[PDB]
Amino acid sequence: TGAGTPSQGKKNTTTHTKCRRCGEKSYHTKKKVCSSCGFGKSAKRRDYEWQSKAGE
Amino acid sequence: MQMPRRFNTYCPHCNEHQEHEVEKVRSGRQTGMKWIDRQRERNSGIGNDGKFSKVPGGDKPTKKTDLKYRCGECGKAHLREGWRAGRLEFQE
Amino acid sequence: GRRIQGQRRGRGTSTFRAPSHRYKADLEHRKVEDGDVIAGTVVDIEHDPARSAPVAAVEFEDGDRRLILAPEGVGVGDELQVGVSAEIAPGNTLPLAEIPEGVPVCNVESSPGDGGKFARASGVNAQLLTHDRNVAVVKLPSGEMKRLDPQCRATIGVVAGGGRTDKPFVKAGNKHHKMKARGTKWPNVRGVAMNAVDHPFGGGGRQHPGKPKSISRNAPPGRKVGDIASKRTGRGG
Amino acid sequence: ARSAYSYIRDAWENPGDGQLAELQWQRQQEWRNEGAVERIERPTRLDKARSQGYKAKQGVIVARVSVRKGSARKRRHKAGRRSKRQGVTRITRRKDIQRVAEERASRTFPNLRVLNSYSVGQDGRQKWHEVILIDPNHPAIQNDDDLSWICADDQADRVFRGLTGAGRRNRGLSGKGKGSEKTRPSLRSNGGKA
RNA sequence: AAACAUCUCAGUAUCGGGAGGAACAGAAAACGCAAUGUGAUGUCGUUAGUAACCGCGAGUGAACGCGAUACAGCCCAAACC
RNA sequence: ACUCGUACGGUCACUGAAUCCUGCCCAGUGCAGGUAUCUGAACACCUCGUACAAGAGGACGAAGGACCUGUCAACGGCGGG
RNA sequence: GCUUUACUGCAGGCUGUCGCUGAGGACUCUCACUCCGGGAGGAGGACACCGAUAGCCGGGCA
Ligand SMILES: [Cl-]
Ligand SMILES: [Cl-]
Ligand SMILES: [Cl-]
Ligand SMILES: [Cl-]
Ligand SMILES: [K+]
Ligand SMILES: [Mg+2]
Ligand SMILES: [Mg+2]
Ligand SMILES: [Mg+2]
Ligand SMILES: [Mg+2]
Ligand SMILES: [Mg+2]
Ligand SMILES: [Mg+2]
Ligand SMILES: [Mg+2]
Ligand SMILES: [Mg+2]
Ligand SMILES: [Mg+2]
Ligand SMILES: [Mg+2]
Ligand SMILES: [Mg+2]
Ligand SMILES: [Mg+2]
Ligand SMILES: [Mg+2]
Ligand SMILES: [Mg+2]
Ligand SMILES: [Mg+2]
Ligand SMILES: [Mg+2]
Ligand SMILES: [Mg+2]
Ligand code: NA
Ligand code: NA
Ligand code: NA
Ligand code: NA
Ligand code: NA
Ligand code: NA
Ligand code: NA
Ligand code: NA
Ligand code: NA
Ligand code: NA
Ligand code: NA
Repeated sequence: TGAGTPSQGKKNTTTHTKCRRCGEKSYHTKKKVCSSCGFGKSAKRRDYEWQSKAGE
Repeated sequence: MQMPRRFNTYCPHCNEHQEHEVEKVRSGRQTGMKWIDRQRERNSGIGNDGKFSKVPGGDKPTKKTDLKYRCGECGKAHLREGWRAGRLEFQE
Repeated sequence: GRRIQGQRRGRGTSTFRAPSHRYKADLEHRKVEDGDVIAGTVVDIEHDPARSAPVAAVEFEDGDRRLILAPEGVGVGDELQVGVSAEIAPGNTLPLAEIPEGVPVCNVESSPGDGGKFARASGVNAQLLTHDRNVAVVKLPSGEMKRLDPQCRATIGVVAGGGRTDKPFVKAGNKHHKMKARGTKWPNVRGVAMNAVDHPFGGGGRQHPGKPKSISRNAPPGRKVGDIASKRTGRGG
Repeated sequence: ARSAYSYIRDAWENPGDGQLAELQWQRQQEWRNEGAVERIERPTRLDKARSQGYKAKQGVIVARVSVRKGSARKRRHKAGRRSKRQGVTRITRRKDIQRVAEERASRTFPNLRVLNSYSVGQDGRQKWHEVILIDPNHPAIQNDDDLSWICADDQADRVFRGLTGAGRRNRGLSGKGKGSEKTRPSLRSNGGKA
């Protein structure tokens, strides 16, 4: 079976959903964690310095 | 080559020709307190130690002469330029 | 290189774990205050999924219902006893001190009250040899002379299910089913059949180990493979 | 004349001799069964406590904290590293155990602020220190002319910023002269070179 | 560093923890133009690419002092009560 | 983790059903065991040195090694004349 | 990426020494410490563990 088009058809699983905290569709309903704001993992909001150029 | 243990030659200290005695320079012992000894201790740490991680070099097929010229009267020695010699043996 | 299979094991991931949730009981000797008045009746004989051998269901006078490491020759209705003054017959448990020498024993304790550790698999049994006030020599199934505290409780008889190893699995399917009930990854790929990256014996244009198979005890995990600290190898000599 | 305190001080100059020795041998046994952070009604070293700012008053708290002995509990590299940076065994942390103890205590009492701390010994595998914390919100302290300073906002989380005594010392701030070129007014402003 | 291991990139990038409107530092167990001298601390200018470091290679790199800015000096522990 | 496991176990490897079989080699390499003697770091100890220290030497000597033995269903070998 | 008796190092294993650590070159003990036992209590015990350092092995890894 090809890993391309033929492997795309089984994709009817819901994972990332609207986040109760940040409003982004990144709340992984199976992990119960937001990939965007860290809701469910951190009391603090997810943020990293690499999200922008080092001198900015 | 054969070399006379004693013979007449110029003495740079006395400033006049006199009987000298030839001796092969014996290696003096190290104190282990010179600046280089400390740098070894200081600069050596985790991982490679730079210059201190180097091992001894090779050898030349034949070594130069490492002599000591001892003046007979004043007793003060003096050094000279050595010269490539397979073996050096003294006569008397 | 990549971590070898023996290293993956350590992580205790699903594939390497035993199906504990399917295991029946942690067969351990009972804790009697003293006296030895404790006794019970064999209510049933079950199959132990963890040892591929029978385990006896017993019901004690004090209401307690617990499974047990059943030696051979035990059936429903039989009365088993546990304690210092217990009778000297199969299925009963009492310290090696109160046990007559020359009598085969199983499920022997290492430290008195630990519930039994030695000789617990199909057909095996220890052998109480020497008595004393301090020591009670017991010959374990491996043939080793184990000096033990006379207070160490043990059960009379040979572990049930003897002779299991006599018949061959014959086919892969039978091994499959057994392996599926243990903490073991199976089948087994030979190191010499892998790539250099995967195992110290991997690589080459043909199959053979690189270096000699006997490895020093001091070898680090990732390298300790093949014949571990072998005192010798082969059959001859 | 000598104070009674002077005896606790003199006693602790040699924790391995005399009565103090037998006392530690006993105490440590109970201490090893206690938790990481343990609040205690009275300081084991009164002279030291009072000397460090302690007062038998409302809002003043003490707690014994234990930290493991030794170098850094460091994980080896999982990617390319030059030999200089491949170490694990000989790497030590830049904060001293006392400082780690102060932090563990301060975190246990979120509302309190670390006043100071002192050593109370160590066995083969751990060291104990008693930390003195203060309730900056209690009026008993808010009105204390000797301690009210800790009630200021700018003293918030003082231990985490190294503003503690062991902090300032560990930050190489002891000497005002030679040797403190890279430490004062702060390690960070000096490019992190000590 | 015309390779490269100490060195360098750099205590940089990134990571953990936390304060304020600013932080930190701060009233000498200082300095050491050695003095019959200076006098808490930051910072700016300079001292200086100097001293010091370094396969003494490539590179790295202060301080005292001086001129300015702004200036501020105090509280415990103990003794005795 | 293996393990609700205990040598009829389970780990680590090689070979790859049954049947007939599986010779010779322990010198090198590996592993393991032993070892009079030799070699073998640091602390402590002794000597010299230094009003102290650096440092130099000595005595004792672990694992390891030399040396000896075991082992090829260990790695491997099985020729010239 | 991979290999090794390439160079240099890093984990890890073994080993000596120091600390925890106590009473009376070989030995006894109990009180720390460890484990078994629900507990009474038993086993072990100044060793082991842990922290530190030294020598050896060390393509497992950089
Ligand atoms: Cl010569
Ligand atoms: Cl099997
Ligand atoms: Cl704080
Ligand atoms: Cl001046
Ligand atoms: K580099
Ligand atoms: Mg793909
Ligand atoms: Mg080094
Ligand atoms: Mg069990
Ligand atoms: Mg089989
Ligand atoms: Mg499975
Ligand atoms: Mg296979
Ligand atoms: Mg292949
Ligand atoms: Mg490999
Ligand atoms: Mg083959
Ligand atoms: Mg083969
Ligand atoms: Mg600043
Ligand atoms: Mg380059
Ligand atoms: Mg160059
Ligand atoms: Mg630099
Ligand atoms: Mg200066
Ligand atoms: Mg336990
Ligand atoms: Mg490599
Ligand atoms: Na240094
Ligand atoms: Na191979
Ligand atoms: Na706090
Ligand atoms: Na520094
Ligand atoms: Na270049
Ligand atoms: Na290159
Ligand atoms: Na350098
Ligand atoms: Na001047
Ligand atoms: Na051989
Ligand atoms: Na051999
Ligand atoms: Na590649």
